[PDB]
Amino acid sequence: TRPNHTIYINNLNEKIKKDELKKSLHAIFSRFGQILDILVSRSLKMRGQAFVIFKEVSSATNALRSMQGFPFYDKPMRIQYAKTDSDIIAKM
RNA sequence: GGCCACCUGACA
RNA sequence: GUCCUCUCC
RNA sequence: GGAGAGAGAAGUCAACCAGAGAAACACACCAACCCAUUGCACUCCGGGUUGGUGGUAUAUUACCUGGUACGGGGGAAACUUCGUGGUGGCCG
Ligand SMILES: [Ca+2]
Ligand SMILES: [Ca+2]
Ligand SMILES: [Ca+2]
Ligand SMILES: [Ca+2]
Ligand SMILES: [Ca+2]
Ligand SMILES: [Ca+2]
Ligand SMILES: [Ca+2]
Ligand SMILES: [Ca+2]
Ligand SMILES: [Ca+2]
Ligand SMILES: [Ca+2]
Ligand SMILES: [Ca+2]
Ligand SMILES: [Ca+2]
Ligand SMILES: [Ca+2]
Repeated sequence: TRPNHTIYINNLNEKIKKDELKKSLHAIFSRFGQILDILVSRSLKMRGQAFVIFKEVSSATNALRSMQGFPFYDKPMRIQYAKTDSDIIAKM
């Protein structure tokens, strides 16, 4: 897929509560660059997933390459660039 | 007088 | 206290 | 969204009005398990089981206290006590 500011992440342990997953995710990714926001929803269609929006595309790349299959809550993280831009980035 | 169904009516 | 419709704001 | 109206589900109730007045059911939210989901979103939001919490339900049907229209006693009388849906069927 085409590199993007946001990285789509799935195959995350579904049992983890929303705020906690969101905090861990931030910690693990901060090192790659500033993070404008992190979307996480536990709804039927969105659970097990999360988009992490980076201020700089380059950051999304390193993070993607660096954390592919990383052990997170006992499940290897699957990461890809987001198909389209997230509002925040588009409306900018 | 109970008990089940239904009927009508009250409540909503 | 749900749900449907109608009117009005 | 909010304010009325109508009809109405579930559920409680039974002449009737008034005062007190729960429960039941419906709906909402929370938690814990279980089932399902590998899902690319940016308007929240899958199902199920237990338990819990909530509402101008601050409601009203039981119950209670007053009387009311009929019926039962007693009393000359004043009055004082008792009983109050329709149909079929089943349990003495
Ligand atoms: Ca920060
Ligand atoms: Ca309304
Ligand atoms: Ca009914
Ligand atoms: Ca019933
Ligand atoms: Ca009252
Ligand atoms: Ca009450
Ligand atoms: Ca499974
Ligand atoms: Ca599939
Ligand atoms: Ca959109
Ligand atoms: Ca949603
Ligand atoms: Ca939520
Ligand atoms: Ca319940
Ligand atoms: Ca209740």
